[PDB]
Amino acid sequence: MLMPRRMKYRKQQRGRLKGATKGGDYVAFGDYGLVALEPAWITAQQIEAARVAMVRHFRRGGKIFIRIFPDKPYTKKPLEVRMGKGKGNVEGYVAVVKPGRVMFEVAGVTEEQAMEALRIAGHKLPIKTKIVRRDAYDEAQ
Amino acid sequence: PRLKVKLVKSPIGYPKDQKAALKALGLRRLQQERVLEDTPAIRGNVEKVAHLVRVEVVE
Amino acid sequence: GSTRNGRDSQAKRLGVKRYEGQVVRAGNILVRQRGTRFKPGKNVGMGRDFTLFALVDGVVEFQDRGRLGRYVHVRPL
Amino acid sequence: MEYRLKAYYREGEKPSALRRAGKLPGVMYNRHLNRKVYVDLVEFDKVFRQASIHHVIVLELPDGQSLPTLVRQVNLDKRRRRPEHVDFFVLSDEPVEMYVPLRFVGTPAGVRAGGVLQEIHRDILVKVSPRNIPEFIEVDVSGLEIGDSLHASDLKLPPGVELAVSPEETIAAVVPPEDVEKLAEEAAAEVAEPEVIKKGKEE
Amino acid sequence: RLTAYERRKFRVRNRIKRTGRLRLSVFRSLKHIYAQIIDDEKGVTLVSASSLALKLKGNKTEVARQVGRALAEKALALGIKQVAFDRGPYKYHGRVKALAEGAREGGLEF
RNA sequence: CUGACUGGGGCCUGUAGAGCACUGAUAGGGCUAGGGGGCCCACCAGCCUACCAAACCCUGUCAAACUCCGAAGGGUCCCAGGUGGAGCCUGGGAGUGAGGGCGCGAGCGAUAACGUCCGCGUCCGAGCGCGGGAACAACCGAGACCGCCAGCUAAGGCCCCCAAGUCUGGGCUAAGUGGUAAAGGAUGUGGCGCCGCGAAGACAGCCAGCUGGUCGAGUGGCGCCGCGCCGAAAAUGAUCGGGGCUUAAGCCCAGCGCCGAAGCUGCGGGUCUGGG
RNA sequence: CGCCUCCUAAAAGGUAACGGAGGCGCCCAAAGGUCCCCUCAGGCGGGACGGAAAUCCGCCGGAGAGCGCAAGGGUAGAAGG
RNA sequence: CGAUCAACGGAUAAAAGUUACCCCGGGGAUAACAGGCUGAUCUCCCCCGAGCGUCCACAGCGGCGGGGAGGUUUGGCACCUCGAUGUCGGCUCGUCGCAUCCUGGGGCUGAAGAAGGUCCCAAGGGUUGGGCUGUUCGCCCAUUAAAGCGGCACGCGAGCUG
RNA sequence: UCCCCCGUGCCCAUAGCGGCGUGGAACCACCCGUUCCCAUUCCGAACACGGAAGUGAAACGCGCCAGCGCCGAUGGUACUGGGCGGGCGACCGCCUGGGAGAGUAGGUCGGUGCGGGGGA
Ligand SMILES: NC(=[NH2+])NCCC[C@H](N)C(=O)O
Ligand SMILES: [Mg+2]
Ligand SMILES: [Mg+2]
Ligand SMILES: [Mg+2]
Ligand SMILES: [Mg+2]
Ligand SMILES: [Mg+2]
Ligand SMILES: [Mg+2]
Ligand SMILES: [Mg+2]
Ligand SMILES: [Mg+2]
Ligand SMILES: [Mg+2]
Ligand SMILES: [Mg+2]
Ligand SMILES: [Mg+2]
Ligand SMILES: [Mg+2]
Ligand SMILES: [Mg+2]
Ligand SMILES: [Mg+2]
Ligand SMILES: [Mg+2]
Ligand SMILES: [Mg+2]
Ligand SMILES: [Mg+2]
Ligand SMILES: [Mg+2]
Ligand SMILES: [Mg+2]
Ligand SMILES: [Mg+2]
Ligand SMILES: [Mg+2]
Ligand SMILES: [Mg+2]
Ligand SMILES: [Mg+2]
Ligand SMILES: [Mg+2]
Ligand SMILES: [Mg+2]
Ligand SMILES: [Mg+2]
Ligand SMILES: [Mg+2]
Ligand SMILES: [Mg+2]
Ligand SMILES: [Mg+2]
Ligand SMILES: [Mg+2]
Ligand SMILES: [Mg+2]
Ligand SMILES: [Mg+2]
Ligand SMILES: [Mg+2]
Ligand SMILES: [Mg+2]
Ligand SMILES: [Mg+2]
Ligand SMILES: [Mg+2]
Ligand SMILES: [Mg+2]
Ligand SMILES: [Mg+2]
Ligand SMILES: [Mg+2]
Ligand SMILES: [Mg+2]
Ligand SMILES: [Mg+2]
Ligand SMILES: [Mg+2]
Ligand SMILES: [Mg+2]
Ligand SMILES: [Mg+2]
Ligand SMILES: [Mg+2]
Ligand SMILES: [Mg+2]
Ligand SMILES: [Mg+2]
Ligand SMILES: [Mg+2]
Ligand SMILES: [Mg+2]
Ligand SMILES: [Mg+2]
Ligand SMILES: [Mg+2]
Ligand SMILES: [Mg+2]
Ligand SMILES: [Mg+2]
Ligand SMILES: [Mg+2]
Ligand SMILES: [Mg+2]
Ligand SMILES: [Mg+2]
Ligand SMILES: [Mg+2]
Ligand SMILES: [Mg+2]
Ligand SMILES: [Mg+2]
Ligand SMILES: [Mg+2]
Ligand SMILES: [Mg+2]
Ligand SMILES: [Mg+2]
Ligand SMILES: [Mg+2]
Ligand SMILES: [Mg+2]
Ligand SMILES: [Mg+2]
Ligand SMILES: [Mg+2]
Ligand SMILES: [Mg+2]
Ligand SMILES: [Mg+2]
Ligand SMILES: [Mg+2]
Ligand SMILES: [Mg+2]
Ligand SMILES: [Mg+2]
Ligand SMILES: [Mg+2]
Ligand SMILES: [Mg+2]
Ligand SMILES: [Mg+2]
Ligand SMILES: [Mg+2]
Ligand SMILES: [Mg+2]
Ligand SMILES: [Mg+2]
Ligand SMILES: [Mg+2]
Ligand SMILES: [Mg+2]
Ligand SMILES: [Mg+2]
Ligand SMILES: [Mg+2]
Ligand SMILES: [Mg+2]
Ligand SMILES: [Mg+2]
Ligand SMILES: [Mg+2]
Ligand SMILES: [Mg+2]
Ligand SMILES: [Mg+2]
Ligand SMILES: [Mg+2]
Ligand SMILES: [Mg+2]
Ligand SMILES: [Mg+2]
Ligand SMILES: [Mg+2]
Ligand SMILES: [Mg+2]
Ligand SMILES: [Mg+2]
Ligand SMILES: [Mg+2]
Ligand SMILES: [Mg+2]
Ligand SMILES: [Mg+2]
Ligand SMILES: [Mg+2]
Ligand SMILES: [Mg+2]
Ligand SMILES: [Mg+2]
Ligand SMILES: [Mg+2]
Ligand SMILES: [Mg+2]
Ligand SMILES: [Mg+2]
Ligand SMILES: [Mg+2]
Ligand SMILES: [Mg+2]
Ligand SMILES: [Mg+2]
Ligand SMILES: [Mg+2]
Ligand SMILES: [Mg+2]
Ligand SMILES: [Mg+2]
Ligand SMILES: [Mg+2]
Ligand SMILES: [Mg+2]
Ligand SMILES: [Mg+2]
Ligand SMILES: [Mg+2]
Ligand SMILES: [Mg+2]
Ligand SMILES: [Mg+2]
Ligand SMILES: [Mg+2]
Ligand SMILES: [Mg+2]
Ligand SMILES: [Mg+2]
Ligand SMILES: [Mg+2]
Ligand SMILES: [Mg+2]
Ligand SMILES: [Mg+2]
Ligand SMILES: [Mg+2]
Ligand SMILES: [Mg+2]
Ligand SMILES: [Mg+2]
Ligand SMILES: [Mg+2]
Ligand SMILES: [Mg+2]
Ligand SMILES: [Mg+2]
Ligand SMILES: [Mg+2]
Ligand SMILES: [Mg+2]
Ligand SMILES: [Mg+2]
Ligand SMILES: [Mg+2]
Ligand SMILES: [Mg+2]
Ligand SMILES: [Mg+2]
Ligand SMILES: [Mg+2]
Ligand SMILES: [Mg+2]
Ligand SMILES: [Mg+2]
Ligand SMILES: [Mg+2]
Ligand SMILES: [Mg+2]
Ligand SMILES: [Mg+2]
Ligand SMILES: [Mg+2]
Ligand SMILES: [Mg+2]
Ligand SMILES: [Mg+2]
Ligand SMILES: [Mg+2]
Ligand SMILES: [Mg+2]
Ligand SMILES: [Mg+2]
Ligand SMILES: [Mg+2]
Ligand SMILES: [Mg+2]
Ligand SMILES: [Mg+2]
Ligand SMILES: [Mg+2]
Ligand SMILES: [Mg+2]
Ligand SMILES: [Mg+2]
Ligand SMILES: [Mg+2]
Ligand SMILES: [Mg+2]
Ligand SMILES: [Mg+2]
Ligand SMILES: [Mg+2]
Ligand SMILES: [Mg+2]
Ligand SMILES: [Mg+2]
Ligand SMILES: [Mg+2]
Ligand SMILES: [Mg+2]
Ligand SMILES: [Mg+2]
Ligand SMILES: [Mg+2]
Ligand SMILES: [Mg+2]
Ligand SMILES: [Mg+2]
Ligand SMILES: [Mg+2]
Ligand SMILES: [Mg+2]
Ligand SMILES: [Mg+2]
Ligand SMILES: [Mg+2]
Ligand SMILES: [Mg+2]
Ligand SMILES: [Mg+2]
Ligand SMILES: [Mg+2]
Ligand SMILES: [Mg+2]
Ligand SMILES: [Mg+2]
Ligand SMILES: [Mg+2]
Ligand SMILES: [Mg+2]
Ligand SMILES: [Mg+2]
Ligand SMILES: [Mg+2]
Ligand SMILES: [Mg+2]
Ligand SMILES: [Mg+2]
Ligand SMILES: [Mg+2]
Ligand SMILES: [Mg+2]
Ligand SMILES: [Mg+2]
Ligand SMILES: [Mg+2]
Ligand SMILES: [Mg+2]
Ligand SMILES: [Mg+2]
Ligand SMILES: [Mg+2]
Ligand SMILES: [Mg+2]
Ligand SMILES: [Mg+2]
Ligand SMILES: [Mg+2]
Ligand SMILES: [Mg+2]
Ligand SMILES: [Mg+2]
Ligand SMILES: [Mg+2]
Ligand SMILES: [Mg+2]
Ligand SMILES: [Mg+2]
Ligand SMILES: [Mg+2]
Ligand SMILES: [Mg+2]
Ligand SMILES: [Mg+2]
Ligand SMILES: [Mg+2]
Ligand SMILES: [Mg+2]
Ligand SMILES: [Mg+2]
Ligand SMILES: [Mg+2]
Repeated sequence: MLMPRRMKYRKQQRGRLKGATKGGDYVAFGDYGLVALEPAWITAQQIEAARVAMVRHFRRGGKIFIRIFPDKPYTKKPLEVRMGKGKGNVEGYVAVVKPGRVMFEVAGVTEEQAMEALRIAGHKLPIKTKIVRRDAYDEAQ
Repeated sequence: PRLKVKLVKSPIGYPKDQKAALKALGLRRLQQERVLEDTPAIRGNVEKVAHLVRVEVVE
Repeated sequence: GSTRNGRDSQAKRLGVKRYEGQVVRAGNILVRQRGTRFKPGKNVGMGRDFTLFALVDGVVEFQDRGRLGRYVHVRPL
Repeated sequence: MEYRLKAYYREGEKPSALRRAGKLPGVMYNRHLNRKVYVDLVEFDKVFRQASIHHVIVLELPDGQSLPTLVRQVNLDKRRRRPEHVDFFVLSDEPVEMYVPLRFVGTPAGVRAGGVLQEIHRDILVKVSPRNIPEFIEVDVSGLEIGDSLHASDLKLPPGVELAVSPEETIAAVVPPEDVEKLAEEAAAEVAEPEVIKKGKEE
Repeated sequence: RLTAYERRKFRVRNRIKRTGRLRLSVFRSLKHIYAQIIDDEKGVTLVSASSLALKLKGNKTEVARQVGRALAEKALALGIKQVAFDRGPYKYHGRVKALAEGAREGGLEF
C-alpha cells in the first residue's frame, strides 16, 4: 500500500499540526469531494482502507482520486524498552492532513452513488469529514 | 503637552524589560501618578506598558 | 539498541563582526566566513580563510552589487 | 446570458467587519482604474454560481455607473471553504484572455464499455473580443475509446476566438473504471521496503 | 556566454583596479591605437591620446610609440605621474608594448 | 551619565508563512526511448496494447538535514530621553555549580507521563506572608517597616452557610444540563436559510376501481447556527465545597450599584539614604 | 569518549538528550609561488575499426562540471585546465 | 625528534579479576516490592457495514479501517518512603464493585414443544468435595441451580503458616 | 547643449533568448599577406606583425515585435512583536502595531556618467 519508493532520510521529526490547510483545498479532478474537518496523521492503512470501501461500493465503474500521500515516516520504539538508546524504528507512513483539504474525489458516478461512497470511506477515517461537490468557486482556482 | 501616567496593574509576572520601562518612567508603586514630557522616547515606554498603566493628556 | 550518530563539531562563530556605520581601525576583522559571501571592497583585504579585515582607520560600508555579489568597504575618516 | 450585480464603494472600513455584516469585500480594476469595492455575499453567490469566470457581470455602482466585468480571481477561506475576496476585472473594448466553458456533446464508446470520461479541462482559456463571448464551446467525445483523448488542438473554434493554451494541452480522456476484480490482485502485490538515498561515501 | 576575449579582458582589468592606481588603458584596433588614463574611483577619463586624433603616419608600432610620448607629455602637465598599465586583452608586445615604452620615455611612471 | 528600557537611522539574518526554480518525494493525465504481452515473423522487421514504465510536458501536492521567495521579530553601531540599590574600573569577602512548576518554540516519547532534553519568559526556590481558586509552593490578584474598632479598590464575588443584588433589560436551556469524556446516532428545542409538490387542489387520511373521488390548507425533504438527548461500566458513604436553585441561585448579550487584600488612601510612629 | 560538516538551533552569536545523518587521525616536491594563455557538465546531429561512454567535427548549453578525500559555504570576471 | 598520553586538558615510568564469607560511610539524588502519574500493552464496549448465514447486511456473525471506557497484565517514568512501607502461595476473616456463573424479571430468535442462542434489567442470597504441583493459574475426577470475574498495599505475617 | 560611432565605467535581466530590419563616409569589424617582432602540445584558428583590394556576409552598433525569460502593483490572506480570551486536548479565537508568498491587473526587446572621432 501507499508508501514512498525511496527517500533521502529515513526518520523524520514529528513537527506540528497548526493552522488550516496549506493548499489542495478545492475540488480539482472529480465531481464530488471528501474534506478533512480536523487535523491528523492519516495512516497508509487508513487511506487504503478508505479507498477499498469506495471501489467496493462502485463494484464496477467510477474513478477514485486519492489526493493525499503518506510520505511522513512514523516511528515507534520496540515494546517494553526504556527511553533512550536512539530513535525508534519506522513502522508505517502517514500523510499529514490539516483542516480543509480535499482528501478524496470521485468522478463518473451518480450523485447518490458518490454521497454514499464518500460517506462510507468517511467512516474509515480518524477525523470528522464533510462531503462537497464541484463549484464555480473551485473552477476559479 | 505632558503625559499623566498612572500605574494601575502590577508588573509582577511580566517580563523584566517591561519592569525596566516602568523604571524609565519612574513609576515604582501602584496607583502612582507621574507627569512626563510627551516626547517619542517617553511615549515608547508608556506604550510598552500600556496594559499596566492609564494615560491621560494634560497641559 | 544503540546509535551510530551522536557526533557534531565545535561551532565556528562565523558572520559579520562590524556592521555598516561602525568605526573600525586598521586590522579590525569585519566578516568571518566560508568562501566569499562578502567580497573585499575599498580599503578591505582578504585573509587565507576568506576573512575580511579593515585595511585603514574609518567607517564600514556595505554595497550589494547584484550579480557581482556583496562588498564591504571601509571609508577613510 | 449576462448577469447584473449591485456593488458599493468601500473606504477605510475593515474587511473583517464587512464580512461579519454579510458583505463580501473585493476590488475593481483594469489598466486604467482601481477601486475598493464590496458586494453582498448572498447576492453575489446567486450570480457567481452560474456566471463564474465565464460570463460578463455588470456592476451597478451607487455613483450611477454600470461597469461590465469578469471575475478574474476568487479567494477562499481554506478552513471554512467560503469566499473571502473577489477580483472584478473592468472590461473594455480591447480583447481579453478569459476562460470559456466546454460542452462535451456525445456519449463515448469507452463509456459504453464501462469506462469513465475524465473531463480534464471543463473550460478553456481564450483570447477574444468582449462582444464576442461564446456561451460555450462544443466538443465531440463520442469517438473516445478506453483510453483515447482529445486536446485543445481538436477544438473547433467559433469566429474571433483564439487559443491561449498549448495545442498540445490535453483536455479530456476516457479511462478504465474501478473494479472489485482488481482488489484481489492489487492486494496480492507484495511491496519491498523503501530504499534510502544515502549521505557521504554512499549517496 | 562569454568569450576568451571578454574573460581575458576582465581578468587583467580587475587585477589592475585592485591596486587602485590610475589606469593607462589602451585600445588597439586594426588601423588605430587609442589610450586614456582613467580614475575608476570617480569613473572619469583624465588625459587622452590617440593616433586618430594625432593624425599619425605609417608603421603602427612606430606610431604607437609616438602616441605614447604624446600621452605622457599631456599627462605630466596635469600633475599625473604614476599610473598603471592596463594591457587589456592585448599581450604586452609589439604595438601595445611600444605605446607603453613611449609613455615611459615621456616620463610616465610605471 | 556612560545603565536597563525607550524614539529615530543604517547595517547583519534565512525562522513563521509560503513556494517547487535546485536535491528528493509524489497522485493522475498527456507525450514518448525501454521492456512485457498478443497477431506476426527468422528471411529483419512490423503492428496493436484496458500491461510495468525512463526523460519531458500539464493538472495537484510533500520535506529538520529542499528554497526561486520571505516576514513579525532579533542582534549591533550612531544620535537622543533615561540620576537608577543604574553603569564602568581596582581590590576584600562569599555563596552557587541536585532546581522545580507554568506559558510559548523544538527534539526525544506514543500529536503518553506530576515524563525527559534544550530555548525565551516567568514565578516557587528565598514571597509555605496576605486576597481569590472548597482545600492546594509555583493558576488569577498583589511585593508584607510598625500601629488604627477609618477610607478606596484588584482577582473573585453579592440566595443562606458567607462580606455585598433574591439588581435591571433582551434571549436560550427542562437535561439538575449547569455540576468532567469521543467516534457515531436521533421527528429534543428554538432560530436562519434552500429546494421541491399544492386551491391548474397538494400532504395525512376516508373511501370506490395507481387512478380518480373525498374533503379545503398547507405539505414533504435538504443544510446551517444556539442550547440540550444517547453513546456513559469499578470497587469503604454519599454530594456541584454544602444547603439548596428551574422566566435560576443555569447559559449567552448589555448595564447600574455594592463587597472584597498586609495593593492604594488618610493619621501617627521607626530606621536608613538624599536634600534643606 | 578527541577533531571536521549538515540538521535539531526558535532569520545575530551560542544552545542539550544513549536526537537525525556522514566524515578525520591523511595527503601533494606539485596538488606549492608567480607570469601567460585556456573554459565545463550535458543535449541533438555528423565521423573507419569504436561500443551508452576512447578520440574528431558542428550547433545548443550561467554552470547543473571541476576543485585529492565527508559535508557545507564558495567559485568560470576562477579557486577549474 | 621520541604520544591510538584515542578515557584524545594527557593521575604512575609501571597494573586484571572475584566475594552468596563480607564490612563502613552515604542515597528514596538511584534500582528491586507496593503506591502514584501514564495507559503503549492488556480486558471490556462501541462506530462503519464489505461479507457469511439455502433465501435474507444486522437470529447468530462483522473484512479493511474508526472512536472510547476501565486501571485487574506486562511495561514506561522515578514522585513520598533505603536513621526499613516484610516481600509469593496457603489458612483465617471478611467487605465492596458489576463488565451477572446461578437463582428472579424481560425483548429478539434461523423461538413447534422441551432445551438452547443473543441482548436488556437485577448485586438479595448463593457460588461443592476431591487428585497433580510450593504454586496463584491450569489440567483431571465426581457432582451441581451454579461451580462468576475483579478491587480492597496483586485485602489480610504487631492474625497464623513458611 | 543635439545626432552617430569608438573607448571606459555605473545600475545589475524592465538591460536577456528568439524573430525581423538597418548601418560602412567616418569608426569598428571581418578582410589582404605571413617579410619582420611574436605565435600554434598540429593549424597565422587564436595571439602577433606589416597592410588597405574588397564586404558589412559573420561580428558589433542602432531600431522594431511580448512567443519564452525578467520586473510586478492594488486588494485580500497566511504568519507575527505586544496585549487578551477559549478547549481535556490536538488545537481555536479576539484587540493593537507589523505584514508576506502565490496569483491577478499590468510593466519590459534598457538607462546613465566621463573621454575622445565625426556631423549639425
Ligand atoms: N497580532 C499577533 N501577533 N497575533 C499572534 C497570532 C498568534 C496567536 N496565538 C493567535 O492565535 O491569534
Ligand atoms: Mg498515529
Ligand atoms: Mg512518534
Ligand atoms: Mg524493560
Ligand atoms: Mg528515546
Ligand atoms: Mg521512536
Ligand atoms: Mg502505523
Ligand atoms: Mg493537509
Ligand atoms: Mg470519521
Ligand atoms: Mg494554484
Ligand atoms: Mg499583573
Ligand atoms: Mg510593584
Ligand atoms: Mg500575575
Ligand atoms: Mg516584553
Ligand atoms: Mg527586548
Ligand atoms: Mg505598591
Ligand atoms: Mg484606571
Ligand atoms: Mg532488531
Ligand atoms: Mg553505535
Ligand atoms: Mg562548539
Ligand atoms: Mg577546532
Ligand atoms: Mg557543543
Ligand atoms: Mg555546528
Ligand atoms: Mg553574516
Ligand atoms: Mg593572503
Ligand atoms: Mg548604503
Ligand atoms: Mg565606500
Ligand atoms: Mg452563503
Ligand atoms: Mg560613476
Ligand atoms: Mg544621560
Ligand atoms: Mg551605550
Ligand atoms: Mg546604549
Ligand atoms: Mg532601540
Ligand atoms: Mg535597528
Ligand atoms: Mg514550514
Ligand atoms: Mg522540487
Ligand atoms: Mg505551477
Ligand atoms: Mg511543513
Ligand atoms: Mg512544506
Ligand atoms: Mg532547516
Ligand atoms: Mg525550511
Ligand atoms: Mg519578490
Ligand atoms: Mg526577485
Ligand atoms: Mg527587519
Ligand atoms: Mg531592535
Ligand atoms: Mg544619552
Ligand atoms: Mg541591587
Ligand atoms: Mg545588582
Ligand atoms: Mg567584586
Ligand atoms: Mg567577609
Ligand atoms: Mg566571614
Ligand atoms: Mg558548590
Ligand atoms: Mg557538578
Ligand atoms: Mg547540573
Ligand atoms: Mg537533578
Ligand atoms: Mg537537569
Ligand atoms: Mg493561551
Ligand atoms: Mg513543549
Ligand atoms: Mg521529536
Ligand atoms: Mg491516543
Ligand atoms: Mg520535569
Ligand atoms: Mg508535559
Ligand atoms: Mg512535552
Ligand atoms: Mg524555567
Ligand atoms: Mg535550596
Ligand atoms: Mg504564594
Ligand atoms: Mg522573587
Ligand atoms: Mg484560598
Ligand atoms: Mg493562596
Ligand atoms: Mg474560600
Ligand atoms: Mg488557608
Ligand atoms: Mg496552591
Ligand atoms: Mg500543583
Ligand atoms: Mg467601596
Ligand atoms: Mg470585578
Ligand atoms: Mg460562592
Ligand atoms: Mg452578578
Ligand atoms: Mg453549612
Ligand atoms: Mg450575606
Ligand atoms: Mg431576579
Ligand atoms: Mg442523564
Ligand atoms: Mg447537576
Ligand atoms: Mg452531574
Ligand atoms: Mg458528535
Ligand atoms: Mg437533530
Ligand atoms: Mg405523515
Ligand atoms: Mg452525556
Ligand atoms: Mg433575565
Ligand atoms: Mg503599604
Ligand atoms: Mg506618614
Ligand atoms: Mg537604604
Ligand atoms: Mg585530538
Ligand atoms: Mg544553528
Ligand atoms: Mg544560528
Ligand atoms: Mg542554522
Ligand atoms: Mg535567534
Ligand atoms: Mg560574539
Ligand atoms: Mg605544473
Ligand atoms: Mg590542493
Ligand atoms: Mg592550486
Ligand atoms: Mg560534449
Ligand atoms: Mg555520436
Ligand atoms: Mg560504427
Ligand atoms: Mg561515439
Ligand atoms: Mg559544483
Ligand atoms: Mg570519500
Ligand atoms: Mg614520550
Ligand atoms: Mg579523561
Ligand atoms: Mg588514561
Ligand atoms: Mg600530574
Ligand atoms: Mg605520566
Ligand atoms: Mg616513559
Ligand atoms: Mg589497569
Ligand atoms: Mg591505567
Ligand atoms: Mg554484596
Ligand atoms: Mg559462594
Ligand atoms: Mg554456597
Ligand atoms: Mg543455596
Ligand atoms: Mg570481613
Ligand atoms: Mg550499611
Ligand atoms: Mg526518587
Ligand atoms: Mg545521580
Ligand atoms: Mg539502586
Ligand atoms: Mg524501589
Ligand atoms: Mg521494574
Ligand atoms: Mg506493599
Ligand atoms: Mg513500581
Ligand atoms: Mg506508599
Ligand atoms: Mg493513575
Ligand atoms: Mg491503550
Ligand atoms: Mg484508556
Ligand atoms: Mg462504549
Ligand atoms: Mg448470501
Ligand atoms: Mg433475514
Ligand atoms: Mg451484500
Ligand atoms: Mg452488530
Ligand atoms: Mg476485526
Ligand atoms: Mg483509539
Ligand atoms: Mg482499542
Ligand atoms: Mg492501578
Ligand atoms: Mg494499582
Ligand atoms: Mg514499572
Ligand atoms: Mg504499574
Ligand atoms: Mg522501567
Ligand atoms: Mg522512585
Ligand atoms: Mg522505585
Ligand atoms: Mg517509588
Ligand atoms: Mg527528573
Ligand atoms: Mg523513613
Ligand atoms: Mg527502601
Ligand atoms: Mg527509628
Ligand atoms: Mg522512622
Ligand atoms: Mg448491568
Ligand atoms: Mg432466567
Ligand atoms: Mg437471567
Ligand atoms: Mg421455549
Ligand atoms: Mg424447538
Ligand atoms: Mg432470552
Ligand atoms: Mg447478588
Ligand atoms: Mg453486597
Ligand atoms: Mg461476590
Ligand atoms: Mg492429598
Ligand atoms: Mg501451572
Ligand atoms: Mg445437572
Ligand atoms: Mg438450566
Ligand atoms: Mg474446584
Ligand atoms: Mg499481598
Ligand atoms: Mg487476590
Ligand atoms: Mg510472622
Ligand atoms: Mg504472606
Ligand atoms: Mg500484611
Ligand atoms: Mg500478606
Ligand atoms: Mg499487617
Ligand atoms: Mg523456606
Ligand atoms: Mg560603447
Ligand atoms: Mg536578439
Ligand atoms: Mg543589410
Ligand atoms: Mg569601409
Ligand atoms: Mg562602400
Ligand atoms: Mg619567416
Ligand atoms: Mg622586413
Ligand atoms: Mg618564433
Ligand atoms: Mg590572419
Ligand atoms: Mg587578431
Ligand atoms: Mg549582418
Ligand atoms: Mg570585437
Ligand atoms: Mg545584426
Ligand atoms: Mg511596447
Ligand atoms: Mg507576484
Ligand atoms: Mg498587500
Ligand atoms: Mg501571542
Ligand atoms: Mg488565528
Ligand atoms: Mg492582527
Ligand atoms: Mg495594521
Ligand atoms: Mg506579492
Ligand atoms: Mg526583453
Ligand atoms: Mg555607455
Ligand atoms: Mg558624450
Ligand atoms: Mg562628441
